[PDB]
Amino acid sequence: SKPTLKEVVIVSATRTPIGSFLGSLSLLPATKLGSIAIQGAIEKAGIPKEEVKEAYMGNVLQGGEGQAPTRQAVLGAGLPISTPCTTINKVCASGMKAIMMASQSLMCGHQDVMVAGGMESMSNVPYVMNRGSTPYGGVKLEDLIVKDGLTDVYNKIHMGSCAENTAKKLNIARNEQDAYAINSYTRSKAAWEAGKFGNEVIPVTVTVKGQPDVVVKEDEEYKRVDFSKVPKLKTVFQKENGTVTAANASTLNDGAAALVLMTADAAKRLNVTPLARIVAFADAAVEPIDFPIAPVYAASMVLKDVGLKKEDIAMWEVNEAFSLVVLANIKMLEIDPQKVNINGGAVSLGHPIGMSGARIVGHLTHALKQGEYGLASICNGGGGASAMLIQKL
Amino acid sequence: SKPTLKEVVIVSATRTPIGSFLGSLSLLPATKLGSIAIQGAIEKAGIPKEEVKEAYMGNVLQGGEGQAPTRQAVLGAGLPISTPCTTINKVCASGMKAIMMASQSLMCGHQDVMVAGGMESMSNVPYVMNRGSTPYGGVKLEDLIVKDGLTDVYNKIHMGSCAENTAKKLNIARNEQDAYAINSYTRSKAAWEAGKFGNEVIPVTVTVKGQPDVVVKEDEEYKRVDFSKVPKLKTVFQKENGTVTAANASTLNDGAAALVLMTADAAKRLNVTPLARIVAFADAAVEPIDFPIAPVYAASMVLKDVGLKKEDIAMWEVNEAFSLVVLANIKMLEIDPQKVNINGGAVSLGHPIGMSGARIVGHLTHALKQGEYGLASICNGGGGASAMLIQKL
Amino acid sequence: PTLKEVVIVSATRTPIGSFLGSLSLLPATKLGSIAIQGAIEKAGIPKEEVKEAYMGNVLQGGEGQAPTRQAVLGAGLPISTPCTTINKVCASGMKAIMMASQSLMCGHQDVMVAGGMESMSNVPYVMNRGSTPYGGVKLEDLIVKDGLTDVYNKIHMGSCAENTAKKLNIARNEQDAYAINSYTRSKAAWEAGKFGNEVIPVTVTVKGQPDVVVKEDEEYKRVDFSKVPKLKTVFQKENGTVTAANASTLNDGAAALVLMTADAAKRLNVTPLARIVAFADAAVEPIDFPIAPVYAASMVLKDVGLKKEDIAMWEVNEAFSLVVLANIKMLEIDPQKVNINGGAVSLGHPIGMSGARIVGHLTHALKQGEYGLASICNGGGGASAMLIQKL
Amino acid sequence: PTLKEVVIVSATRTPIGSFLGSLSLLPATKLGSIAIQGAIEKAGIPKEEVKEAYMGNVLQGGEGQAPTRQAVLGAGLPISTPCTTINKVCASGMKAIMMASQSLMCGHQDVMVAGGMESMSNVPYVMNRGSTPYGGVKLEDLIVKDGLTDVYNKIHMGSCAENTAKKLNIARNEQDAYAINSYTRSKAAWEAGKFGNEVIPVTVTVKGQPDVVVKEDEEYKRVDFSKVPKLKTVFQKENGTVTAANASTLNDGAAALVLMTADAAKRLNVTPLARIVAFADAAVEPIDFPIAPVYAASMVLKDVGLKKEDIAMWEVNEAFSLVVLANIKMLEIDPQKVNINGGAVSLGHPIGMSGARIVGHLTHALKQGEYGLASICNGGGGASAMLIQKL
Ligand SMILES: CC(C)(COP(=O)(O)OP(=O)(O)OC[C@H]1O[C@@H](n2cnc3c(N)ncnc32)[C@H](O)[C@@H]1OP(=O)(O)O)[C@@H](O)C(=O)NCCC(=O)NCCS
Ligand SMILES: CC(C)(COP(=O)(O)OP(=O)(O)OC[C@H]1O[C@@H](n2cnc3c(N)ncnc32)[C@H](O)[C@@H]1OP(=O)(O)O)[C@@H](O)C(=O)NCCC(=O)NCCS
Ligand SMILES: CC(C)(COP(=O)(O)OP(=O)(O)OC[C@H]1O[C@@H](n2cnc3c(N)ncnc32)[C@H](O)[C@@H]1OP(=O)(O)O)[C@@H](O)C(=O)NCCC(=O)NCCS
Ligand SMILES: CC(C)(COP(=O)(O)OP(=O)(O)OC[C@H]1O[C@@H](n2cnc3c(N)ncnc32)[C@H](O)[C@@H]1OP(=O)(O)O)[C@@H](O)C(=O)NCCC(=O)NCCS
Ligand SMILES: [Cl-]
Ligand SMILES: [Cl-]
Ligand SMILES: [Cl-]
Ligand SMILES: [Cl-]
Ligand SMILES: [K+]
Ligand SMILES: [K+]
Ligand SMILES: [K+]
Ligand SMILES: [K+]
Repeated sequence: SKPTLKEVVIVSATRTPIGSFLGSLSLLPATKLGSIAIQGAIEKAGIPKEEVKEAYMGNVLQGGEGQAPTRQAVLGAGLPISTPCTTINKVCASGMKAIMMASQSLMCGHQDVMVAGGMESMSNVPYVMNRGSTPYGGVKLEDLIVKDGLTDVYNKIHMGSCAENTAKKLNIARNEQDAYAINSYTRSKAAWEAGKFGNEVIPVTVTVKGQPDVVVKEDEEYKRVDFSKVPKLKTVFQKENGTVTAANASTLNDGAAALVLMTADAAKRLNVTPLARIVAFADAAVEPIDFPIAPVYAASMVLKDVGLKKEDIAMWEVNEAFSLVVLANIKMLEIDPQKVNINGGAVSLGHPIGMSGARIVGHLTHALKQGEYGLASICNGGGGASAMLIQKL
Repeated sequence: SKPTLKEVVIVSATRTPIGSFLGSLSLLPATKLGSIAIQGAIEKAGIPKEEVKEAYMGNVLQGGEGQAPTRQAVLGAGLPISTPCTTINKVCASGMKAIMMASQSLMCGHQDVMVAGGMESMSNVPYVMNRGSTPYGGVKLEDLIVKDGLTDVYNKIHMGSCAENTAKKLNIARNEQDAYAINSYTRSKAAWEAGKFGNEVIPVTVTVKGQPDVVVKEDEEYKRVDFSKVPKLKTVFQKENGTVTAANASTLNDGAAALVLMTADAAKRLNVTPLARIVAFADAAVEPIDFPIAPVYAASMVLKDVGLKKEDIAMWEVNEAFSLVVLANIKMLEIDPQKVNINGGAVSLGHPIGMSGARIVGHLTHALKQGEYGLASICNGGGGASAMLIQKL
Repeated sequence: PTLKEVVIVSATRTPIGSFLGSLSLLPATKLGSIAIQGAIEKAGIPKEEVKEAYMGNVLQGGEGQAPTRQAVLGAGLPISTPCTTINKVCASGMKAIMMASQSLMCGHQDVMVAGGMESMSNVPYVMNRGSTPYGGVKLEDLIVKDGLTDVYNKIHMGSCAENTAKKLNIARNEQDAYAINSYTRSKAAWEAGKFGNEVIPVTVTVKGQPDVVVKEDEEYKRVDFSKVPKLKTVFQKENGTVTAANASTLNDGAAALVLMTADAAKRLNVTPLARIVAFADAAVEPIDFPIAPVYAASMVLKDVGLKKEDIAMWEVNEAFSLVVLANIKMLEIDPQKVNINGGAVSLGHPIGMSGARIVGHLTHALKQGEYGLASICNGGGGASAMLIQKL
Repeated sequence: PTLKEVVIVSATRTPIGSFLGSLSLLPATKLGSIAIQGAIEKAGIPKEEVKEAYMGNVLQGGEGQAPTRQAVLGAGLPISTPCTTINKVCASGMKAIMMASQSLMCGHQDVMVAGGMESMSNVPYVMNRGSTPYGGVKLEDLIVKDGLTDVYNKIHMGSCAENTAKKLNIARNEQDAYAINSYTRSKAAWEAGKFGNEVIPVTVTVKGQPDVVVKEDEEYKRVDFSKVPKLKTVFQKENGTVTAANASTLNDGAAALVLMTADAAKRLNVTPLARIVAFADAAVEPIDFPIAPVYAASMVLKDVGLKKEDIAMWEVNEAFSLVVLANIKMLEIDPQKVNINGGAVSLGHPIGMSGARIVGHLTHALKQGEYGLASICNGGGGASAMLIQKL
């Protein structure tokens, strides 16, 4: 009737700090950030590097990164030349989809240990020029962040304008979004001060010929705020009756996250103690413009599949693509906002698009208390979302 | 214990013709070719579009294609907005890896029907300019085909130069390579004129305003050859004792392929006759320069895994990245040349890189006789290969 | 010293090539070399006699260092020859001749070459120095940016023409009739062999290809009279007058004159073609450049006490059909004496070359004793004019 | 008519800014307007008296149509003022003065402005028109392609300087000593207030930021004498001599002079600063440009019948320290009379401007009755020189 599958466990979840656009980590390619997160995750797992059998990494903006970004990140982390690698693109959901797909390989018994995560260096995303002849009168070379990353293909508008569309329908006003945003910055600061990212974040040292070293040991974005200015900001994506601003939207960022995943049997063989069990996951899709609400349906799928209720979830991570998205999800699901993005999120910590889906699973892994269920969901351009249920061990 | 998995069958396999670089299909983006193949596959399968639950497309050079290439391809094929999509990058192995990952989802019982394949428009791959301050003395605009597609990161040389290195190691000379190349063109012409791609390839109508419609109904590349010229050509990747020429290497091309995959149970439910069973698959990786021999190890893994012998394979599809690669594989596996790439391959038909791993699997599906085993393998930049074993139903 | 008299000893040019057309493979400086060599040959003097060279050239971006020096050295003139490149927009080729004449008048040199050169086919695009702006980078076309856009008004030259069409009531049908007349006159002149002494052929050499000899202007054949009244108004969509047919085109070409003092011409026993009588620049409100040649022409006439009736042949550069009509309207001159063998609307307009071409054409076409007046407008509101008398 | 006497009535310049430095937000034409307006104000004449303007400007790409016209109209001069932009590479700013003097000598104008302008900070990159080559392309830097690369040898100006250093045995240490000397002289002259009638300040305004007043040259402070002997030889790896310290730098600036006939100065009740006595251009093999100024200077001296000893001060443009040393050696002049208040190695070298700056500096620094001689080399193998006498 129903397939009998291997049990999948998370043994470590590690990330770089998230750097701001053109900021602290901007000199480092996405693949280098990948290598740093992958090397960190293997160290934290306490396993040999040779034990990693295969690697999948989310990475949305691959233009100009060179051949096989995941291979670059893996070989860059000192893993064996024998390690197969695949780079995954589900827009903002990439980092999560990588984990899901790796989980599926493990469930099939096709590998026993894998690394999965995401990486993005938005600072280093290039501009493009069409192949062919230059038209008389000039041409604008397009920005790949905008063209590939942030523009809905079908509506020919920015992700922000799609968010405005949801704001309208669900009556989610500027003040509520601004309040959510301030709250995210508040929670991010609290968490960092309380040392809530001790085992999760590893520092990166930026070495430049001549000048002194810079050690980046925390997320850069959450300190770039002025609470007084927040309600004074102009709406960036919609002038007429807008709600979304630079403050209450996610930002553009650099970072990478990696998880060591293995079967239950593998963890025993290697004598390592798992952090959490990956229970179920799902993808959902809606009209491209309606992506902010796709996480609702994805989350519900996962709950229905396992036969749990929203109340059974101790901790939710709903990616803060826009403050609007989180509020849209809180509204439709009817869940306790005190249980949502408790230690901050993409609005204040930043959103390296290919890594965020991995980061939020990594964070549940650490923050959950033994036995608790954690649910992470993440929307994506095109009308998609991914969700994942884990249980702490 | 080994998991108990669902059985996966191929119900249809369809592709566009392969267009030459800046040739017959150069006006169509990769995603549009994707839509044509996906629509083709579904119609050929004789199922409602709504039965397709999820889609994975291989696509190596995603820059400038717009957000979520697979979503574009899927929605462009008129599939429901409810259909989740993911774009896969394992370089030249992408089209096969997409099928593999879709198979793992089916095996897990996570979906019952999926579309998997590959797409590439090398004609439309753009040039790139780095973000940042313009360096004194000049700004480089790099060709993404060269930078992301064809250049080994680690050795900093063309794929063709890596091939030369294997030609050296295994003493595969210019004459043998040229002979293989002529053989490939010969087989392609024969197969095309015999009507052998009658159920595999669907024609493409190119429409230009004011111009007469062009119907591309067959592969463009195989007619672009002069056998007398073959031995005369210069070895374009190496000065001292070269072997690889434009004639005996694959070309740059445009095309897409798509397969409808389902569980044995779903095929029964939908009352469709499955074409083949997907038995096993594997990824192998070696030293980046040695990618030409990676398919040897991947095929060997698959054979060892299923407990089959090389002699048990009725038809081999070893992707013709370079004539060199096929010869190296024949050499190491000690297989019958007459059973390899029987109706031509990438040297004569062209190599839209994200598509080819899907095409060759689709070709075995149509070409195998009832009960026969077919093995498809494909190398990728970085030092990898994927391989798949199917059995005709 | 007293001021020296200046004579034109030779005047030569390449054919004019269409945009991305027959001469598009040759850089402007190479066209310049061809013209300069040809003029020296026609003058019948040793190259060593040429003391200094000035060339008009408007769009110098990407041509490499010192375009006039490249033209001169490329024509095999002595390394001792000083060179200067001149930019008065479309007036450049005439202003080079004027400034050369002044040097000769001062006794500072006795023999010079002056002319102009342009390869609009090879003018590049530009990217600004600095940081790439988020959201995209603009690559501007230097033809449009440096060549054809008025700085002050932020409009195309073609829109300045429309402005004059309004103020002087010069209609679309009138501009179209002028353009058709220009194409007619160019074809008639070419058929009659009127350019046999003025134009020298250019051989275009490509590796692995057979040589192509370009012996005549390309542009004047690119016309369909039936289509002329049907064309869209490209610079002003609504109630416009200027079109692709009735405007000058973008083109490649070079022209060069050998100039000497009367004393040097005698010393070298060459037969001068014409004497330079007077020249002048005028400038007006930037948008009103179409009428600047009227003032420039008036200045030269007044300078030497001649009346408009004393001019046998007028060359009023055909930047637009509108410009010539405006000049005829304001000066009230006989249209049958204006641009008699065609002009820039039909022959094309390599912008730095045209002001030299039209002086050179008068030098060949005028009959002994006749006066010719050449005038040419330029972006920014300028014009230059020159009066010569055929010897 | 006989040749008219030419006088310099004012000479003014912006400070020179470093590459991407204090004046980098201003286009060349705006620096031009500032210098022109300053020169006219200092002259004390109605601006309407200025009849025509020539400005040197080497790297014109992307500056928009008719750079000199933009500078002149931006300075508030009348729309009736004709304008021409001059390109003789680094000699441009001097050649503009020479050409304007020739017009005045002919009596073709009685008052002109002449000078030079350059914003190397704003010089763009270029992409060729046409289809993009498979495998990509490098967009060239116009400073490098048009400004600093010799066409014929396909090497940097700096490598041409190396050739002369080798031929004349002018060593690394001698070049460094000259460069330190220039920096020392520049600082001392700035500290003594020697530029108070020459340089006018520039206020740089950014909406949202406070005003920055640029009141002195930026470059001469960017030096560390202890480092000078440690620098790499950036144009030549083996046996090199030229470095960043002992070569001129890339810079932004403009200079403008008001020139009149002696009659016009009398008419307008103006007391001129200096008389323009003579000028000349010389040219040699392109690679040998460093020595062209020797020949240009010798021409002027021989023309007027002066000997080197009759010259009170020499301004030999400091394109490289090597150039000045080659000139001092070949001419056998007293080094204490050469570039007395610094030069391009330490003040910087906005290439279209420097030839005018050095003439303006002599006009201010010479004492009554003294002769000053300015000379300047240019890419392609040229030089210009000019002799003035202080009144
Ligand atoms: C919104 C976006 C375009 C940034 O806008 P921006 O205008 O270039 O951002 P800026 O840094 O110029 O900020 C604009 C203003 O907001 C202010 N601001 C920004 N963040 C702030 C904060 N946290 N608190 C207070 N003020 C803030 C700035 O000070 C600035 O004020 P100013 O106009 O007086 O100078 C970009 O971050 C974006 O597109 N984000 C969404 C990313 C996305 O869509 N991801 C995928 C999800 S589907
Ligand atoms: C080989 C490659 C660099 C193109 O080289 P190219 O020299 O620009 O190819 P061209 O079309 O200019 O062909 C060169 C010559 O070969 C000839 N030629 C090419 N294919 C031929 C054939 N099949 N039969 C006869 N002659 C042929 C052409 O006529 C041409 O001759 P010419 O010099 O008289 O014009 C490019 O196609 C490539 O990189 N291929 C490999 C792709 C790859 O690496 N894929 C991934 C695998 S890991
Ligand atoms: C006018 C200009 C913008 C060209 O415009 P364009 O629309 O790209 O010109 P095209 O070549 O595409 O011609 C457009 C149409 O006119 C037609 N056409 C052009 N010249 C024609 C002629 N002489 N007779 C008949 N038809 C003609 C073309 O066939 C084309 O027809 P189509 O739309 O059915 O295909 C350009 O030549 C220009 O800027 N000229 C002015 C140059 C200038 O200002 N110089 C300085 C003077 S101050
Ligand atoms: C020389 C040139 C290429 C600049 O070279 P650069 O290497 O990019 O110059 P930089 O500013 O990076 O200086 C390099 C080094 O020299 C040092 N330096 C430069 N000028 C110095 C000075 N005056 N004193 C001490 N040190 C100095 C810098 O500190 C730097 O040292 P670092 O490597 O420890 O940081 C450029 O200025 C040039 O082309 N000049 C010639 C212009 C020209 O040819 N004009 C026309 C004449 S015909
Ligand atoms: Cl999706
Ligand atoms: Cl791999
Ligand atoms: Cl010169
Ligand atoms: Cl003017
Ligand atoms: K924010
Ligand atoms: K081939
Ligand atoms: K025309
Ligand atoms: K210096």
